[PDB]
Amino acid sequence: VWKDADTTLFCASDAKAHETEVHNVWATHACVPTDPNPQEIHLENVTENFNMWKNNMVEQMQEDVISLWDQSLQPCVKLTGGSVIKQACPKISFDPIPIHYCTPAGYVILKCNDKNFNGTGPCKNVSSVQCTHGIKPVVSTQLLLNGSLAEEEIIIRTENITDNAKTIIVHLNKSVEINCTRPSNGDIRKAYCEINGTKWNKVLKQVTEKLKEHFNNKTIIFQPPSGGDLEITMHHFNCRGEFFYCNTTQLFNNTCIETMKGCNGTITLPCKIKQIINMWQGTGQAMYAPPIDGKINCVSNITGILLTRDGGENNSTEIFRPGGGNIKDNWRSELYKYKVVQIE
Amino acid sequence: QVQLVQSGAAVRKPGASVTVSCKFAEDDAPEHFIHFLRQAPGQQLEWLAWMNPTNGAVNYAWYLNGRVTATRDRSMTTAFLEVKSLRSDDTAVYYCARAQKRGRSEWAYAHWGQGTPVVVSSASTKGPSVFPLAPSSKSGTAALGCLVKDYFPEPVTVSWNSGALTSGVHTFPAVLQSSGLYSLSSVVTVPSSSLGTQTYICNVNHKPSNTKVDKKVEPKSC
Amino acid sequence: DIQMTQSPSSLSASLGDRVTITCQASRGIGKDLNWYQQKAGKAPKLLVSDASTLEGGVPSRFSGSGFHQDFSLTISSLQAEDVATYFCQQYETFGQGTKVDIKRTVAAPSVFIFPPSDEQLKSGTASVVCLLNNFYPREAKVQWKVDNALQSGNSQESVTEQDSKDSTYSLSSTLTLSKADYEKHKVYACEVTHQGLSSPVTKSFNRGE
Ligand SMILES: *[C@@H]1O[C@H](CO)[C@@H](O)[C@H](O)[C@H]1NC(C)=O
Ligand SMILES: *[C@@H]1O[C@H](CO)[C@@H](O)[C@H](O)[C@H]1NC(C)=O
Ligand SMILES: *[C@@H]1O[C@H](CO)[C@@H](O)[C@H](O)[C@H]1NC(C)=O
Ligand SMILES: *[C@@H]1O[C@H](CO)[C@@H](O)[C@H](O)[C@H]1NC(C)=O
Ligand SMILES: *[C@@H]1O[C@H](CO)[C@@H](O)[C@H](O)[C@H]1NC(C)=O
Ligand SMILES: *[C@@H]1O[C@H](CO)[C@@H](O)[C@H](O)[C@H]1NC(C)=O
Ligand SMILES: *[C@@H]1O[C@H](CO)[C@@H](O)[C@H](O)[C@H]1NC(C)=O
Ligand SMILES: *[C@@H]1O[C@H](CO)[C@@H](O)[C@H](O)[C@H]1NC(C)=O
Ligand SMILES: *[C@@H]1O[C@H](CO)[C@@H](O)[C@H](O)[C@H]1NC(C)=O
Ligand SMILES: [Cl-]
Ligand SMILES: [Cl-]
Ligand SMILES: [Cl-]
Ligand code: NA
Ligand code: NA
Ligand code: NA
Ligand code: NA
Repeated sequence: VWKDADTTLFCASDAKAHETEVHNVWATHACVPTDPNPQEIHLENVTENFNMWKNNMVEQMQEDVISLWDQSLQPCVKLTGGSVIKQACPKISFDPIPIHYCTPAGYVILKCNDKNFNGTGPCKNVSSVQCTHGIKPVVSTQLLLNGSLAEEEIIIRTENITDNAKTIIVHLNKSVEINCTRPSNGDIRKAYCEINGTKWNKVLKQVTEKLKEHFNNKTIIFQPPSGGDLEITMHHFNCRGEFFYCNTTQLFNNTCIETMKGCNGTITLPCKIKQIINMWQGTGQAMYAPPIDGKINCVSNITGILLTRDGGENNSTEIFRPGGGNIKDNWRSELYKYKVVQIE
Repeated sequence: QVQLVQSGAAVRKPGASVTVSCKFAEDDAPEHFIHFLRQAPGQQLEWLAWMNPTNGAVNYAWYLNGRVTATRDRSMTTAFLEVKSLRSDDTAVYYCARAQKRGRSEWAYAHWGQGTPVVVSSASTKGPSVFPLAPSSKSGTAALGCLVKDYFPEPVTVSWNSGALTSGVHTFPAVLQSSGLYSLSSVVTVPSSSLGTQTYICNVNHKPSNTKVDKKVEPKSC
Repeated sequence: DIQMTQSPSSLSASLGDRVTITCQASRGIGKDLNWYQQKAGKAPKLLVSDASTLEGGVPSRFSGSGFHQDFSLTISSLQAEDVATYFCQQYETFGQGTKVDIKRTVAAPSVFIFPPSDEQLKSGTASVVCLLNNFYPREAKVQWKVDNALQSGNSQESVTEQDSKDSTYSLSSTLTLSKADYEKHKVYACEVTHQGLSSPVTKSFNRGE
């Protein structure tokens, strides 16, 4: 027997203590080595309630990533409400590694194993583990990258699907590659992301089919973001230490969801590498040096989408726009099937 | 439960635009969104939009057709609601609202701005004509007043005897005339015996047109 | 796609009496319903969040409850300060609202008629005003007769809020005519129908006397 509880978790990883890459450096002093022989125990005839939207594991991962970024990223200038801080800004080595979250003595992590678990409610196939799977702390907007996939069908997660102020997380059951490139020696800031259009459109069509299930059978329409900082109106992410902003207008394209010529084939998103950014920690503006020379390339798996639904009474259609900005939702997309309980 | 501070009343021609501002914090850590609503004369509250001050994310009621834009200043202390291509039925009191910080629902509006009247009309600024409503020569208590006619925009303030006479005074809500101009009446009941001895003056003040009137209201002589 | 059906749209009660307004959701909404109070001329005030939770700094007499599809807001003993409009909120959807005011002994209106000023006649227009003073309940009917001919379409009226002390309403009705049309008739009268009036009262005047 056990009871729901919060406690201080610790992280474990396979970080290399000799690496200079910044995630490895953080995890080397902040986490312990991974457990060589992890044990999972399935609990028979146990039914338990999970709630991904109120799960303190998320706040704890958030604290860790914030502190990882605070000590790893080296902007030439930070501007915070009035104070200007100038410093050296050498280029860094940057590539996320998986982090595991682990309970101390007296506590265990319960894990939901129902294939189509949506994040809240009863789980019938429960097991207990000492540590989560390895989660890459990938910071991105609009598209969730390098995450885990849903086991069976595409899943829609929300605290309240009818609350337009609540983010919606779409969990894909098949990854779509996005291949981003700032080519070697035009403008050095200009880059592009390539996506298999044939594959992306099929997946988006399946997402609409699933979204329809939650709103009667209304027409489902995608539109570009209505406004906001570039970090959220564009697909934003860091590759090799550079800050990429990619225009996703072509990705959320409704005609391609019949056979109009040119839906299939490669989709090329225009991107920019920005030196001046708003910090996702939320501490103001930062400025970095121009990009490193040569080919800058990031091939990632799209494993989820963040959506916001338009408000206002509408009986005909529902409109969804790519969203994000609250980086905690990124962690929720991976921690949704875990909860900490205290052993009695 | 502090009040938020909105900008002042605005008047606009159809087709123009207006920007309402809403100060919601001092310039001295999860943040609830700033919401904007409006309420038309004798109508139910209508939700327009929310705006996340951390990154400027927004959500607009679909039927506003992109005529509405919400932003915030760099310090994230003030939100702005811009409404373009105004029509007369945009005429309303506009509010900003916000959930209390410790609450976990975006929609329980604990904090409200004082409201910003927005009037959309093709009418031009005009001060009122002020006519007497004479005490009838038909004698306990008699009634008299001032008709404040044909002004735009609202509001007008009305005193009696330079604000000295407050008891028995009823100043009625203005009414919009088909001409596009407003009118209101202010009345006072007083002892009839007083009519012969007491001077009654209604002081009307129409700031927008910089118009002031002290109308003496007397019994009409035959 | 949800619909909030509030009721009643209006109600009266005596000081200290009990009042209950209810909301009906077309679908199950759990406890995601807030209640608001709005006084004339002022911004709304949150009273109850998440259906049951009484907001801080709100009198104990205010109470909300319900779940799923049925909700209500209740005021233990109605006070004078509680005269306002009340409505429920489900995200961006609002109930139709419920006006509540103090109930009192029926009071007949004190009726007056005012002819147009000589000043305004020069302006080309003639306004005739009919005052109904200090009555209850608010429901009254004002009828303009020009030479014993019922008028409709050329009249507007305005009503005060319920006076805090006597709990009565006052109403003002204005008949607007051109100067030329006004000088084409003799008798100008307003007929008032109210519950406190055994028989409809008519005040009037003859133009030029
Ligand atoms: C329960 O979940 C596990 C995955 O952890 C799976 O291997 C097993 O077959 C499932 N079956 C049940 C209902 O126990
Ligand atoms: C997830 O499942 C629970 C229980 O079946 C349900 O109450 C909740 O609304 C679901 N969430 C969504 C939006 O699918
Ligand atoms: C993913 O989910 C959809 C249903 O939402 C299903 O039709 C599709 O076959 C699934 N894909 C795979 C490869 O399992
Ligand atoms: C990514 O795109 C670049 C430029 O087109 C290409 O050279 C490279 O082969 C691509 N990588 C993969 C794995 O497709
Ligand atoms: C694009 O994706 C589809 C799968 O949906 C695949 O059949 C096709 O070969 C892909 N194009 C490539 C790999 O160039
Ligand atoms: C993305 O590209 C489209 C097409 O050019 C453009 O209209 C839109 O403004 C761009 N989005 C942003 C945020 O710049
Ligand atoms: C969406 O697809 C259609 C059909 O190929 C195309 O005509 C249109 O330009 C696309 N829209 C965008 C902005 O990518
Ligand atoms: C995703 O993972 C791949 C494979 O390790 C990596 O090369 C890529 O840079 C990652 N993308 C991001 C945005 O971290
Ligand atoms: C929001 O979610 C709760 C459970 O957390 C649920 O009971 C309620 O029905 C939802 N509210 C709605 C649909 O308005
Ligand atoms: Cl830049
Ligand atoms: Cl929040
Ligand atoms: Cl929020
Ligand atoms: Na770099
Ligand atoms: Na876009
Ligand atoms: Na920001
Ligand atoms: Na919208």
